[PDB]
Amino acid sequence: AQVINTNSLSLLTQNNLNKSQSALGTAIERLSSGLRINSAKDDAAGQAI
Amino acid sequence: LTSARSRIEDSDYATEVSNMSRAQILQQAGTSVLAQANQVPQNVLSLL
Amino acid sequence: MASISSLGVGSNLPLDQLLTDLTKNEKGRLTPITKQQSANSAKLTAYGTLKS
Amino acid sequence: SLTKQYLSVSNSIDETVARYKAQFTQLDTMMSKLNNTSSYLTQQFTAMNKS
Repeated sequence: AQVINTNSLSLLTQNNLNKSQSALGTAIERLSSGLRINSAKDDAAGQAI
Repeated sequence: LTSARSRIEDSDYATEVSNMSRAQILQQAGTSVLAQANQVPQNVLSLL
Repeated sequence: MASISSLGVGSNLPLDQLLTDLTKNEKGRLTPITKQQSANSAKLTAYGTLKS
Repeated sequence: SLTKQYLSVSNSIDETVARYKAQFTQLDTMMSKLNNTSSYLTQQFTAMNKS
């Protein structure tokens, strides 16, 4: 009693995958640069200060 | 002023290391589970 | 900041270090400059000696 | 005048060396990001093909 027309379960896994990957990307960027304020996207007030 | 600028801009090594380490585990899991979850409903259902 | 490069497996850190060696090859660029400096310094020293 | 010109040229050269090295550093950080992404993509392909 299931559906071949769609693997909703895999769809569910995928979004979690991308979210984790984005978190990892930001973390590695910060850890490599050595600066956390790498772009205004990070902290508007911080960058201007 | 240099000290203040450093304190604002610089990242915290321990915190960022922790975050990266924790996230990599999520990556490994998610990849494995995605593979397995893709595979199994497929073959069982096809069998029926 | 502490930098901390790599984290992508590749040995980027030492590559950057040896670019700093080629940055020390631009310290080389200075090396012409430093040889010229030493020549001038010796020249001035000789002038002082002759003054004495 | 001459050792002075040396002072000036040394200074300018040093500025340039810092510039080149900095460009290289930022480029390598971009490398780090892309390498990590592609690496996990690769493992995912290998596993899902092993399927």
